[PDB]
Parts: sequence; C-alpha cells; structure tokens
Amino acid sequence: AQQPWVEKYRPKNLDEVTAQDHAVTVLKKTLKSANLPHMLFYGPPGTGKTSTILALTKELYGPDLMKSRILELNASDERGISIVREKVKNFARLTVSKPSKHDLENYPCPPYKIIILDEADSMTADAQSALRRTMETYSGVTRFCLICNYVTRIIDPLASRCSKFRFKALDASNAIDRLRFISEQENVKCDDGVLERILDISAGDLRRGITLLQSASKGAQYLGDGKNITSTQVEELAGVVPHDILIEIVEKVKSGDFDEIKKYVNTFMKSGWSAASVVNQLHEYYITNDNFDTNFKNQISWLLFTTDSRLNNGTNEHIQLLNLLVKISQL
Amino acid sequence: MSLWVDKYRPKSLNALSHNEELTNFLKSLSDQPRDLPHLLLYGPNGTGKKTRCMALLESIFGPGVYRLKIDVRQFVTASNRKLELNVVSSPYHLEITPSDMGNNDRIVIQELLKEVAQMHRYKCVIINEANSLTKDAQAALRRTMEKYSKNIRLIMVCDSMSPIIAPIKSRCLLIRCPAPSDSEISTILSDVVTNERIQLETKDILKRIAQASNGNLRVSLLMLESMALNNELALKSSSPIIKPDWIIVIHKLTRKIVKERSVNSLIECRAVLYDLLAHCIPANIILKELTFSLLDVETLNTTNKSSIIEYSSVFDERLSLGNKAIFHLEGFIAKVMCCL
Amino acid sequence: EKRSKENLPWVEKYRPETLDEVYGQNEVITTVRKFVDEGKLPHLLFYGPPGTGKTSTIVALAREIYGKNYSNMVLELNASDDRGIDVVRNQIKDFASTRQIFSKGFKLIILDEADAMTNAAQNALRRVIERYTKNTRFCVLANYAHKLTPALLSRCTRFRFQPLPQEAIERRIANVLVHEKLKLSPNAEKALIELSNGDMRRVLNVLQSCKATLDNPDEDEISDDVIYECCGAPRPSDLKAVLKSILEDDWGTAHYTLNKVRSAKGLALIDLIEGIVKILEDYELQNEETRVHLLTKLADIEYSISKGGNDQIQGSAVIGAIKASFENET
Amino acid sequence: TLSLQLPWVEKYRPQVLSDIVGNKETIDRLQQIAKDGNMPHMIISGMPGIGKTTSVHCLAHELLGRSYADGVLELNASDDRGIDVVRNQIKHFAQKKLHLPPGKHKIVILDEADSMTAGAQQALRRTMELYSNSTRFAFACNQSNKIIEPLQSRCAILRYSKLSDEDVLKRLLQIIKLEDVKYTNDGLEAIIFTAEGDMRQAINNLQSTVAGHGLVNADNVFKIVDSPHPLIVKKMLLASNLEDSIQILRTDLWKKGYSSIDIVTTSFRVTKNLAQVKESVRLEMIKEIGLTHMRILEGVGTYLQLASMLAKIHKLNNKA
Amino acid sequence: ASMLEAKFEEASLFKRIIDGFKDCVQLVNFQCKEDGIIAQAVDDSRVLLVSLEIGVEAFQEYRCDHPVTLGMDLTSLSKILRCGNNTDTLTLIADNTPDSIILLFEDTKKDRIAEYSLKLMDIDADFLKIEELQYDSTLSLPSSEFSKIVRDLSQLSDSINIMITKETIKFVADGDIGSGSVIIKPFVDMEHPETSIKLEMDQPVDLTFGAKYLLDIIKGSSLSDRVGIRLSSEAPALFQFDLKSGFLQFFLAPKFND
Amino acid sequence: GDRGGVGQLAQFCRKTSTPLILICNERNLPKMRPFDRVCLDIQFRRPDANSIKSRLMTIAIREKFKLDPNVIDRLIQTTRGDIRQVINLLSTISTTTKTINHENINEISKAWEKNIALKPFDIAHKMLDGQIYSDIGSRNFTLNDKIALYFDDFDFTPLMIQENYLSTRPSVLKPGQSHLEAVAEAANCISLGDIVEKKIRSSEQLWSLLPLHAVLSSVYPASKVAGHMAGRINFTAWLGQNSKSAKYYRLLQEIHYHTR
DNA sequence: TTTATGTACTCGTAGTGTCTGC
DNA sequence: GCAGACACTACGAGTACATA
Ligand SMILES: Nc1ncnc2c1ncn2[C@@H]1O[C@H](COP(=O)(O)OP(=O)(O)OP(O)(O)=S)[C@@H](O)[C@H]1O
Ligand SMILES: Nc1ncnc2c1ncn2[C@@H]1O[C@H](COP(=O)(O)OP(=O)(O)OP(O)(O)=S)[C@@H](O)[C@H]1O
Ligand SMILES: Nc1ncnc2c1ncn2[C@@H]1O[C@H](COP(=O)(O)OP(=O)(O)OP(O)(O)=S)[C@@H](O)[C@H]1O
Ligand SMILES: Nc1ncnc2c1ncn2[C@@H]1O[C@H](COP(=O)(O)OP(=O)(O)O)[C@@H](O)[C@H]1O
Ligand SMILES: [Mg+2]
Ligand SMILES: [Mg+2]
Ligand SMILES: [Mg+2]
Repeated sequence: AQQPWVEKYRPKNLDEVTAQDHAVTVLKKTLKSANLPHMLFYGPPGTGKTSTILALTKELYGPDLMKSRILELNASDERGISIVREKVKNFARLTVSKPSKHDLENYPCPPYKIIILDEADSMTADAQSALRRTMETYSGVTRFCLICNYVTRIIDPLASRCSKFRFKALDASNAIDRLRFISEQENVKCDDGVLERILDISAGDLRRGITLLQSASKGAQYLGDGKNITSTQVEELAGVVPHDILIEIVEKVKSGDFDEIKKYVNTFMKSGWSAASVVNQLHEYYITNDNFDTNFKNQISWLLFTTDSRLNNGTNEHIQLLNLLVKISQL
Repeated sequence: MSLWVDKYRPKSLNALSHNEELTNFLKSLSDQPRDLPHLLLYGPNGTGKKTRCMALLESIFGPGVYRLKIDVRQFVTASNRKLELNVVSSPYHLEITPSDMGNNDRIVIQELLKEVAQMHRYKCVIINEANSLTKDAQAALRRTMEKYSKNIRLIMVCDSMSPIIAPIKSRCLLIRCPAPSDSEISTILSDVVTNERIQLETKDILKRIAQASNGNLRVSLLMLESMALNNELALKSSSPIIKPDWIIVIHKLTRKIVKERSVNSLIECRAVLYDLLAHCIPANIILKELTFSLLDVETLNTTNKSSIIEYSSVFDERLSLGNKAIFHLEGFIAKVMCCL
Repeated sequence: EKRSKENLPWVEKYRPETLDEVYGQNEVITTVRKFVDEGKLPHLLFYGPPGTGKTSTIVALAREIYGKNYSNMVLELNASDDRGIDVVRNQIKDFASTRQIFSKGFKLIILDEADAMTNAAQNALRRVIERYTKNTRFCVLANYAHKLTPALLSRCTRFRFQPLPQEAIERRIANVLVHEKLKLSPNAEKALIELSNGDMRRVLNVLQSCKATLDNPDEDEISDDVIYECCGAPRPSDLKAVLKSILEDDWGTAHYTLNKVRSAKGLALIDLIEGIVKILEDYELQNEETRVHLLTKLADIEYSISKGGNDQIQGSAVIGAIKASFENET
Repeated sequence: TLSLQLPWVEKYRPQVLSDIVGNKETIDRLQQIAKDGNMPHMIISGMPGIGKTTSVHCLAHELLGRSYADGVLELNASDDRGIDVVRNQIKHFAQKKLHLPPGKHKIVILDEADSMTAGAQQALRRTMELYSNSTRFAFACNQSNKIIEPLQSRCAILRYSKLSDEDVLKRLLQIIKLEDVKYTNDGLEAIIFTAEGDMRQAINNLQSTVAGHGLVNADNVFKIVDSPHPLIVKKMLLASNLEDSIQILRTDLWKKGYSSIDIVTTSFRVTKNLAQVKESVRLEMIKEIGLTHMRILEGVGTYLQLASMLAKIHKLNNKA
Repeated sequence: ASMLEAKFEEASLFKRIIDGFKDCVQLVNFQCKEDGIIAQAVDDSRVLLVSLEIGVEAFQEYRCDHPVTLGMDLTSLSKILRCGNNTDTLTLIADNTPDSIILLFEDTKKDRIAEYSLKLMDIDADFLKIEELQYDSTLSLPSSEFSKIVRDLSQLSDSINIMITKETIKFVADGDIGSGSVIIKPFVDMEHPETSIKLEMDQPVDLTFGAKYLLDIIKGSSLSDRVGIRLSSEAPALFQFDLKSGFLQFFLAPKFND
Repeated sequence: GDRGGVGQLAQFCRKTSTPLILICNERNLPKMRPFDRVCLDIQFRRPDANSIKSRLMTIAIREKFKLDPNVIDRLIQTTRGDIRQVINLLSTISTTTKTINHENINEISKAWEKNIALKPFDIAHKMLDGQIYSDIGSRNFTLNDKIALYFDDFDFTPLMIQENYLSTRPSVLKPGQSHLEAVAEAANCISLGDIVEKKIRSSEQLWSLLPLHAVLSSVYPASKVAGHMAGRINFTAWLGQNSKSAKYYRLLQEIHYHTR
C-alpha cells in the first residue's frame, strides 16, 4: 500500500503478534470468557503493546463497536488531574453501548468498555491517585488498560490493581519469523545472516528492524542490480560504526598519550557517529575479549555504565566520549 | 542577500556533490514517495542538514518548496501569558521550530500537528533544532506522529540527538550526516571565490579557513565573508585568523583561570560568565568550549587534564539536569581552579 | 455492574463482605469487633501497604454496623471525588450535623485515600471532627502517613495494617481454588507467596492469569513452570546458577551464562537483579565495605534501569559490580 | 445501629481554669485576667494537643457565664473565613450593642488562625484598632509565624509549652479516679512515653487500651499502639555496625508495612533534629538522605534504595 | 416498536418535575414499570431524599413491557427539557437494554419535530423503600405561603426551627443579624379552598432544618399549589407535592440538637 | 497588584486637589514599585530609648506599677521598638505581678521576644556568621533554626547566599583546607541544589523537597565559607542579568524572524 | 523579564429569573 | 400584558502559596 512497512505490517488479530506468548495466550483465553482484568502493559519500545491492545479491541468488538466502546487517551491530549476527574469518570459511569444484531451474531461482545491510557507513566501522581478509586469502583462496567514503558513512574496502588503483562524484548530468536515473513511477502533478497544482524542491531525494537529492512530494500531498488543485501549495507544504514574505526579507537586508548586521544576524538565527533552505538561497541569489544584480566573488565564495566547513564540524560556526546576514553586509557 | 552563505545554497540533490553515499541514499528515498518513513537527520552542526532536507523535499514534492511564507499564529497558555510564534509555512510542507519559551512548547507543537494533520498526498513537517524539545513535548509528539501517517510525515532535524527520547528514535528512520572534510570545505570555498571576485594568490588561506572552521561550512563562509570585506577583497597569505568575540572572551577566561587561582579571579570569572550568558550562548556549548580550551593549554599536566575532563562531564550532566545554567558553570570553574 | 458476577476480575470478585473473611489482620479485626460490640467506636485511622485489606475492612465494618443499605448511610469521599475545602465546609459539615434519614444510629464518614487532600482541607476537617464527634465518627484510610497534618493524626486512633503473612494468603488461595474448582501444587503455592510481597491483589491477578494460561481449566494443575512463565519471573534455580557463575567462573563464561539465562525465557534484568539482592542478603560477609559497595552500586544500577537505557551494558555492570564487591576478600 | 459512648477527650474536657494543668505562670495569668475582667487581645500558640483552645473556651465561659451565647463569636477554618465574610460578620459583631457587665467585654475567638488569608488579617488589623473598648480578639494557632506582624503588635503574645510527664501523669490519675479502671504503673509509663507530651494522644491511647483489653498494662498498650517511627528511625541512624542498621530496618520498618516515603521523610526529620553528632556529619547525612528521597519520589521505591542510603550513611560514619 | 412509549400532554409538565429537584439532586434513576415512572435518589451529602411517582393518568399513552432502569444526569436532562416549547408534545422512547432514550418534540401546528437523545448512566443504587408511615403532625398549607416564609427566613439564619402546637404553627429562624418568628394559625377559606391551611396535631414536634435544603424543597412550589408537611420526631419530614396522577415527596433529615 | 488599585493610587497621586497621605510598612515590595518618586519619601525609624523611657515612667506613675529604669532597655530591645506591644506587655505583666526587676527580666524577655521575620539581607547576614556553626553556636542556634531561617525568605535566600558565598573571609576552614577548596565545595552543593529546585518547579511539582532545598542551597554552602565579611551583603544580581539576557533573547528571535 | 500544576480566593462580569407598574 | 429593575447564582480571570 501507500504506507511504511511498519504501519502496513501491523498485526491485525492476536495471532500475528510474534513472541509475547504469555500475554497473547492469556488475552485469547480471556476472549472466550468475560473476566478481562485491568491490564498494565509494559516493556521496551517496539515490543508490541499498542499492536496487542488494538488487536484485542478488534477481536472483542469488531470495527463497528470500536468507536463506541473504546476510549483512548495519549499524551496528544492533556491528562492532568481535572480531565481524569471529569472525562474519565463520566465515560466510566456511562452504560455500555447497545450491540447490533450482526455484532451479536459474529463477535463475542463483552458487557464492558475498555479505557486505554497510552503513556500512563507521563501522568502526575495526583492524576493516578484520582484514577485509583474510579478504577476500583466502576470496574463492573468498564476496564482500564494502562500502557507505559516505565513501571516505576506508576504509583504502587495502580500497580497493585492492574494486572501486569511484561512485554519481552524481541531478539534474533523470538522475532526472526516475523522478519522472514515480511521479507518473503515484500520480495526482498538477503543473505542468510542479514536478518539476524538486523535483529541484533535493534534492542527489542522490531519496529526499528522493519525500518532498517525497508531502507535496505529501497536502496536495493534504487541500485536496481538485483543483488541480495549484504550485512555491510545494513550495518552502514543502521549507523553501526565500522570495526576498523573501533580497532583504531582501541589502539589509541591502549597507547595513552592523552593529546592524541583528544585529537582522534575530535575527528571522530566530526565523523558524526552517535555516542550510544560507540559505547555499545566498546562494551561488546572489551567485555567479550579474552586479552584482558578480571580487574580491567571490573573497572571498565562500571566506566561504560557510568558513561551510558550520563548519556541517557542528554548531555554533550563529545565530552562524555572523551572522558570515557580517557578513563579507559588510564586503566 | 548580501551574505554569501545563504544565496550560495544548492537547490536540488544533483547540485549536492558533498557526499555521494548520502546523496544516493536520499535519491533512493525519493524514488518512491508513496512509502516514505519518518526521517531524523542527525550529525554535527552546520554541515547542511537543512539543505539536504530541502533538496529531498524538492526531489519528492517538486518545485516551489522554497516559496516560504511567514504566517503568524496565536496561542493560549496558562493565566494571561500569551505567546506569539510565527510558523514558516510553505506549499507542500511546513516548518516549525521551538523558538517559543522552553517550558511551554507542548501545546504549540500539539495543535500545529493536529491542525495540519486534518488537511504528494501527505504534507511534510520539518522540526528544526529538535534536540531542544522538552521531554514531555516529545512524548506528546510520539502518538501524534504514530496515529496520523497517511496525512503527515515528519522530517526531524537535530544535532547531538542524545536528548531525544527512545520511542522517538525508535519510530524515526535515522540518517547520519558527517561533517565536511578539509578537501570539501576547500573545494566549496574555491567555488565561492571563483564565482565572486577576491584577489587570492595562494590556496593555503582556504585550507587555513577549513582548519579554523572545524568542519563548519556556515562558520567557514562567515569567516570568508568577514575577512574578505576586511581585506578589501584581496586575501593575503599571512592574513590573521578572525574569531568570534565569544571565542575570544572564552579564551581570555581560560588564560585568566590558568595564570591565576584566586577568589578575586573567581568573582571576575563570575562577572564574565554572567555577561556571556546574557549574550545568548547556550551553557552547554560554553562549558564544552571552556573545557576544550583548558585542555589545550600545554602548561597543564595530564592528571589535571583528566580531573578537568571528569568534572566537565559531571557538570555537563548537571547542566542537562539544571535550569539556572550559571551555578553549574561557576561550580565547574571553582572545581577546576581547586584542581589547578 | 453488569451481567452479575463471574464477569469480574478475581481482584474484586473475591472481596470481603464480612469481618470474618478478612484474613491476615487479626489484632486490628478483633479490636474493631470489640469496639463495635462494646459500643465505643473512636475515630479510626487505617494505615498500611496496598492490598492489605484496609478499605475492605472498613466496608465490611460499615456493612456490619448498618446493614445491607450501608451505601447511602455513609459518606465515602474518594480522591476521585472532589475533596476541596468547599466540600469539607459544606458536605461533610451538613452530613455530620443532620440526623440519620434511615435509622437512629450514628453517622460514619469514610475518607478513603485521605492522604491526597490539601492541608487547608485537613485543617478545616479537624474542627469538624472535634465538634460533631458526639454522634458522628470519622474513618481515615491513608497509604502514606507523612501527607497528613499532625493534628489530624492526633485526633484519630492509629491502626496499622501489617503485610499479609503466609497463612492468610494460603487460606485465601485455598478458598479461591475451592470456588473455582482449580488445582494447585505446593511448590506453586510457595512461589505465589514469594511473588505476593504482602499484596493479595498480586496473588489474585497471578492466579487468574495462570488459570487463563492453562489450556484445560479442569483435569490440570499449576506447577512452578506455569507460575513463572505467566508472571515472567526468574526461577530460583536460574538465579542461583547466575549468581554461582558470577561469583566463581571468569568473565566470559559468566557473561555467556547470564545472556543465555536472559534469552531462554526473556527474563527482565530488574527481576534478576532483585533476586540476586535477595539471595545475597542471606550471605555472610566478613568485610563491611563489601556490603556498602554492593548496596551502592546495585542501587545505582536499578536507578539507571528505571531511567532506561541499554540492557547489555547494565548487565555487564551488574556482573562487574558483584565481582568487584566480592573481590575484596568477601 | 448501636449507640456510642462520649469519648474521654470531651467527656472530661475541663470547664474551669483550675482544671487545666500545664504552664503554671500562663494559667495563673489567665486566672488573674478572669478575676480582673480587662482581657487584652491574645495570641495563644503551641504544639497540638497541649490545651490551647480549651483554655480559651474556659476563660470565655468564666468571663461571660450569662452572655456566652450572645457576646462570644466562634469562627474557625470550617467557616468561610474570607474577606467578605470576615468584614461583614466581624463588623456586625463588633458594633452590636450588648450591655455586658462593667469588667466584661465581647470576645471574638478565632480557632486555628494560622490558615487564615492575608487580606482577612489586614482587615482584622483595622477592626481591632477601631473596636477595642467593646470587643477583644483571641487567636489560637499552632504556629504564630503565619499571623502577620501588626496583629502580633496589637495583641499580647502568650505561648504554651509541651507538658512535662508529671502533669500528664497527674491528669491521667485524675481521670482514672473519675472512672474505675485497673491499671499498671508500667502501662501508664508506656502511655506517657507514647504520648510525648500530647495529652489528647495520651487520653486516646488510654481509652483505646481500656476498650480493647480492660487492663492498662505495658503489653496491652504496646499492642494497641506501636512504637513511634521517629524513635526506631533514630535508633537505626545512630547505630553503627551497618548490618545492625540493615536488620533493624528490615525487621521494624519493612515487614511492619511502613512506606519507603515515610521512612525517608522520618529519617530526614530525625537527622535534622539530631543533636548527638556534630554539624558536618548531620549536613552530609541530610545530603545523602535527600539524594535517596529524590530517587524515591522519582518512582524507584524499593528496599534496596533504603539499604543503599544506610550504607552511604555508614560509610560516612566510619570516615571512609 | 420501542418497548417504552410514554407520551406527555403539555410537555411543560415533565420540565416542571425535572426542575423540581434538578438543583438538589445531580444523579437519579427511573424505575419505569407498568404502573408508572417512579424515581428515587439521595443527594451527595446524604441529607435529602427525593421520591417520585408518575401514574398512568398523566400520560396520554403509556406502555412499558418490562421494568426499565434509566440512571441519568439531571443537568443534561434538564438542558434537554429546556430545548423545546410548552406547546410541543414530549415522548420518551427507549428500546430493549437501553443505552439512551429518544425525546421527541412534535406539534401539529407546525411540523418542526426535534429528536433529542440523552445518554444513560449506571448509577447502580439499589436504595430501599420508605419505611416511615406514622407521623405526629400532618399539616397542609399553600405552596406560595410556605415558599415565601422559607425565603424570608433563610436570609436571617441557616437553621429554620419549625414548631407545632395546638392549632399554632411557628417558624423560628434566630440568626446573627437578628431573629424571626412567623406564627400562622389554621383557618378554612370558604371563598378560596386552595388557600386554606389545615392542621392535625397528635404529639408536639420541635425540629430544625437546614436553610439551603429547605430552599431546595420550596424550589418545587411551582409544581403544585399546595404542600403537605408531615412532621414527626425521630423521623424525616415529608414535603409532598401532589400531581395529577402521582406525587413528588421529599424526605429531609432534621439537624441534631445538643 | 495589576488592576488591584495601585495604579489607581498612582493616578490619584498624579492628579489630586486635596492632600493625600499613605501609610505602609516597607518599600521593598515589587508591588510597591510604581511609587518610586511620584510621592514624598518621609520615613519613620525606631524611637530612641530616652523618649520611650520618659513615656513609660509616666505610664508607671499613672498605673502605680513598679518599673525599674534599667529593665526598660531590655524590654524595648526585645520588642524591637514596637511601643504598642511594649505597653501591652507591661499591662499584662502588671495584671498579676506589678513589680519587675532583674529576677524576672530574663523570663519576660524569653516569653515576649518579638520574633520578626528577617529581611532578605538579614537572612544572609545571619547565615554567613561563623559563630553559629561553632560547637557553642550549634547548641544555641540549632540546625532547625537555620532551616527556619531559610524558610523565612525561601524565594530569595538560595540566590542571596550564592551571590556572596565567596566574598567572605573564612573562619570555619578545616586544617589543611584552603579557602578556594571551601568555595569549590560550596559551589558543588549550590549546583546540586539547583537540580532539586528544578525538580520542585517542574511538571510533577514535588513540593515536599523544600526542606532538602534548604540544606542543599543555603545551609551547607554557607557552612564552608562562614566568617567575617570582605564587604556588605550584595543584592541578588542574577535577577538583573536574567532580565538583560531575556531582552537579548527576544532581540535575537526578533532579528531571526526578520532575517528569513 | 523565573520558575509551572493545582488549589483557594477575590473580583467584576454577563445572564437569569422574579416583582412593579405604565 | 410588556418592559423594565432588581437581586441572584454562575462563569471567567488574576493573584498567591506550595513543611511543618
Ligand atoms: N510482537 C510483534 N509481532 C509483530 N509485529 C510486531 C510485534 N511487536 C512490534 N511489532 C511491529 O512494530 C510495529 C508496531 O509497534 P508498536 O505496537 O507500537 O510497539 P509499542 O509497544 O507501541 O512501542 P511504543 O508504544 O512505541 S513505546 C509494527 O510494525 C509491528 O509489525
Ligand atoms: N485480609 C484480606 N483478606 C482477604 N482478601 C483480602 C485481604 N486484604 C486484601 N484482600 C483482597 O485484596 C483486594 C483489594 O484490597 P482492598 O482492601 O480493596 O484495597 P486495600 O487493601 O485497602 O489497598 P489500597 O491502599 O486501598 S489500594 C480485595 O478485594 C480482596 O480480594
Ligand atoms: N492542661 C490540660 N489539662 C487537662 N486536660 C488537658 C490539658 N491540655 C489538654 N487537655 C486535654 O486535651 C483535650 C483538649 O485539647 P485541645 O485544647 O483541643 O488541643 P489544642 O490545644 O486545641 O491543639 P490543636 O491545635 O487544636 S490539635 C481534652 O481532652 C483535654 O482534657
Ligand atoms: N553540496 C554543497 N555544496 C555547496 N555548499 C553546501 C553544500 N551542502 C551544504 N552547503 C552549504 O551549507 C550551508 C547551509 O548549512 P545549514 O543547512 O544551515 O546547516 P545546518 O542544517 O546544520 O544548520 C549553505 O550555505 C551551503 O553553502
Ligand atoms: Mg504504544
Ligand atoms: Mg482502599
Ligand atoms: Mg484547637
């Protein structure tokens, strides 16, 4: 169609949701009954929380009753204490919509309406406290479904009431079938290890893997040579630092000479590499290597962890990378 | 316009000969406009990311994308605080920047994307300086860009994309734009000087511009214009390198910190820092430049350099987690002078 | 509600409707029963962790005091409802002032989750408590006692709801299986106790999800495999193997073992770290500095994990922290 | 629905100024004002539960035995204490013509005047300055810092103090003589220790213990009311030998269902009010506890954060 | 065919009943059966109760096959009622397991039929029947006089003390700015029987009531021209406003005395 | 404030045909700004002890209560020259004990201390004193007292500490610790308290961290640089430079809108 | 020119409804 | 009867404080 492969290949029913077998099985067995509890979907980005909840919505009701028995609130609309106190409570107090005869024939419409709350971690503490008793009281007629990437932002009473379904990160073992299906359906030729490299580059981020595969396919179409994708092409598109530059970085680090390291870091920052990938590759090169003793790895794990934690909070990549390389050099 | 940086600008992917692989990738994206994912161009500042974005837009939509119209819009915030931000609109796309107050940009980005989302088939949106968005604004932008895809597309421009949150980086196709090499800067400056009229005799001055710019095309062009008007359109092989006044005062502060370590020097440094912050330079770049000027002093020993870079990292984290932007720099300077 | 019961979650399908059915809390329930039977009912203040049974206890108490029409005979004001000082000055005021409309007895006001109120509201409420206490009683439920004005704590009698012990959760589980005609294993029961952490709501949720996991709800039992698969929790054997590999074997083998354990069933790093912390508490450590290093480094690790980031670097940081802390002669 | 007995808090509420036991000089001054009659404007302040509003009510009753229902105005936060209502009601009361005895004046009692708005206090200043030979104000607030400076300028500040254990013991024995109950001296000492100067807390604990068991013994008292969390937190912080503090936490705060936020805030208050250790160590400990408080408030509430806070505190204590 | 079909003659009627207790009650429910559309709701402060019953006589054509519960928000319902003219005829239309009702505003004078739908609500308040039948004093006075008395006594104070004596009805409203005492004696007006006041005294009654809720009671004085107060100690007051087929009786809890 | 009558009073001062007299307390309010020079600036001060002494001698003669000529200085200095509270104090003391001497003067002082909220200069002046952080000073002036001192003016105190935390000659230096090291230690905690202030004033609005901000911004940074001062307390200069920076920003976005 | 939600207060405002008298 | 004149509840906008 006229959509990106991420939106084009979004799962429709709960069967297409690769991996996440526990949550999908629980939801599919709950579909026959009407004992759907308050859910708390959480996990890394791209794992498939929104896809799962949309598939469950389509399966329970059907494309007719979705607009009438589903209320969703994202960060695109305000989610302060007042809106939760008024709009959410008003929707919860309302009686369920009237199913049509066709829906009663074909779909198992339950006697409740689902209130999806995407990015519930971005709510304030007061809004969640207001949501607690609304969730507990009118639960006979409505079901809440919080979706958030961080459980810690959610207060503990909501974590107590809401049944938690952790969404596992998708890797080369869990989501290889989905990428194989996408490649075979879109007629994309690739090597044996291309899809494994794609899933390894992403960290539980199958959407990013789909985008990388689509970009590689677009590049192959532009070249028009009819050649299978190689691992080097996907490596270069993904922003993955080539191994020769990493070897040069390690050689500079081992030799000390702070000024030389500083000049090479300035040139490296000119090259435009993202510091997160560089730190990840430094970890994968240093920890897995067998030329370093226990003390060196013990110190360098903490050094890399501190650099990663500091890079998570914004900051300038140049200074963080330079400091990391200086501390590793002094080891 | 009288400036040579803006009117010497490529208008299409064919005119762009800076990077063959990046241009080939952009052409690959532009071959099929029907299936175009959301873009996010990242890299060092001043390499011409917006030039690539506009060239790609012309390669996709067609001509007229440079016919920018300055449309003004009104916004409603808490209490009586009214903010007026003008949107730099255009046919076939739209440009938006977080030029408003930093704490309240969520509502603006929210209602702009909601309004444009209503009405080839899609209308692109370019967000310049995207690393400056508050984390709540990006969280709001996430679902806004995910829900509407057939109608809106986002080409999100940012340098040093670390402050961008994880989901936004997940749903955005990432494109890397490396900085210009010395040869590329020299070639571009040679093209400019050949098209214009400057009495130039040695190629060494152009390479000195390339070295002094640190891979910054815009700064190199501004330097060329400045000392071209200064030298009466006749560059000299021994022409002194002109630097921005901010660089000069940062270097002066560095020499002051190095040569003397006293509390009176500290209060003078406080006055200078307040002046620089009032001169509208972001505190992150001030700290980076001060740290990189301190490390370039040959008098300092290696242990002092390591301590300086460690404290610089710590106070950069504090600056990213702060709102005063002067307390952290003062603390960093105090720690540096204590180390020295 | 709609379509009666059996379409409700097990969290609220099993709600204590009698003070006898509230397990775990023995001193509190017995003292409250003696209070109401003797006739003296002071201003109650229920404090404890979520899931202990505070609002269940007060609802059962109101039902026992009044009867089947307790819903309109009491004034329950939640944080979901507006509880500004206007509400305190008007609704609480005239509910405490007026006589009962359906009976002759006293008025019970249940300020559920009262910790989420403005200090001005609590200040206005303290005089209402002190004035109409002759024939109207206030009950305050608070998860956090630090959000309450010290005067408001002074007026009310302190009652603490302790975390639920093993026996109460075992008995409630047994009753749930009796009503649901479902079978369980003693090892799975112990796993449920360990996953409870003093929260019966978690146990009910896990039991519902585990029954949903089973292909056949009848002629089947829930072992440890079902519990750990449905909850997505690390098994004790996996945690012990990971800790042994970290403490004994070298970096490459320990890293490979941790990666294999994580990728076998998609184990989250945070749950593995909590299991490691729980196991390391039983360890006897001669050096005090080892304890300090372990606690500080690990705490930084979960803080960074909660802020998000890369999981490989954080796992390597966990391995390095444990090895470096145990390196200084245990 | 069963009836309820009147709680001992107001079943034995004092009605005469000689009944209240506390600051002897303050009560003697109140009795002198009672005998004389010329009551000045007063601002009574002190800790909660130490008998502030009861003294004001008893003084007003003694001064206006026959005209209490007519010439005494009682307002509090439960009333609409705003600029319009304060203006209208207080000006109607201060100009009302009531023929009191020659030494008796109208008394306008404002319970808990700390939470009263600034503009209302500004209006009260002008009202006090106009009408002072007919009406006399009387405030009763927990803290006098909220009241503006001119109001304290035109009033007579009279501060209460926390009762000693002897006075609480005397009142407890008086009530025990009033109503028959079997008690043990250990139980009374436990009740006094739990009260910490709060007489109302002591009365509530005594009533709860009597209703729950019937004998005021140490075990019964400790069953009805637990040990206060500031004391156990202070024991946790002061104790060295990190493992001991860790097990004290895990035994008396975690398994007893105390929230992490409560533990951290109590630790902050204890280390702020601590006096055994020097200033610098208190400042560092506050810094570390505040870092842990920031982590807890951000959402990361676990046992390991509290254990790490204790570990950092102990590393500080052993001077690295 | 819709299972609930209730037709109103002079559609200003239902607007008058709705405005009778729109202010005091925010959430009601209508147990529609074959006998008529009854209702019963309790305020947020649990002080004042509003029972209601509309017989089949008030409806031009009433047909309710099964018992229906219609939990409603009174503000939106009153807004919907205000969306019409008294000349028009109102009709309540509800189907099986209703999600909303259909309100029709039809008139043969000019074809301008307007169809409004109001979303229902799950109040889930089972309440209970009235278990008060014996009262000491049973008095009926004109609604205008009682509303006037309550109006001019609510300004003085917040508590209105209604005292009953041998052929003497006394309202005392002592307050901060003064006092009040309205004494009205029974008399039978032969010329205007609707303006007569009747008294039936068994045991002396001395009850005080809140001013705001009593004003909410008298807000329904436009519904009927006469109100019958039935006071009794240890029993809520019963202010009953008669209708053409049913009644709108209120239950108010007297304030405590100490 | 805005539309609160102050502009109307400014207009009245501009145009009145009758004398206009205003009475207030102090002028450092930002609300009180529009009366900078449009109105006359007569100011009253604390009355001298001699006139008050003569007045109170007359009062003692009239009310036949004993008043020593030497306790009156302490009575005045406790009340900070507030004559009305002085007369009220003598009245309420003479109600039950009309004779005052050296025996009861300490009790009267400790019971009727005025306890004024300190002026923003005075919080910094008291907080930068090295006497309060000594072993004797800590006992007399406890840590809770310092927290209350910060909370007196919690808006301006964190800045007012910062502009002059390095213009003081130190007296609490640890052996072997230089003045610059103490200044760096104070600056580190100023930077740390900046983050707490940002987190307080954010979307979450976690206002229970104010006692943390007290220690992290005023107590600890002043605990390392205490002692006698090089100069008089300097007003918060961050406000004016923040205003100038905001104007420079507005100019830059203005010329950025114009240049496109 | 600063913070940045939620709460409470205060004000003037515009409709809204009820009583007088041309 | 209609148009005003009133008092009335209600809505909008702005200042102020936020831990003892
Ligand atoms: N388990 C899965 N099976 C199949 N496709 C998946 C799965 N998880 C993610 N995807 C793909 O990822 C895209 C949808 O991702 P989402 O469902 O939005 O992930 P997510 O949980 O919403 O992450 P967020 O909300 O952005 S943090 C589609 O292209 C899907 O095909
Ligand atoms: N002692 C108990 N005996 C039986 N079931 C219990 C007990 N405590 C909790 N539960 C269960 O836990 C469910 C929810 O607990 P509630 O008592 O309703 O809430 P809570 O325990 O007060 O926690 P919060 O603070 O209100 S979220 C109840 O519906 C019961 O099924
Ligand atoms: N000195 C006293 N002698 C006898 N009983 C006292 C005394 N002080 C307090 N009480 C008892 O404490 C209760 C009255 O406390 P209150 O005076 O109402 O507390 P308070 O002083 O007003 O403090 P707050 O701010 O209102 S909580 C009654 O039960 C009294 O019997
Ligand atoms: N291929 C190219 N040839 C010549 N000049 C180029 C080329 N690409 C970029 N530039 C220069 O880059 C400048 C624009 O940079 P800009 O887009 O503002 O950088 P940024 O996007 O980082 O702000 C123009 O002045 C233009 O001369
Ligand atoms: Mg999602
Ligand atoms: Mg509860
Ligand atoms: Mg009081």
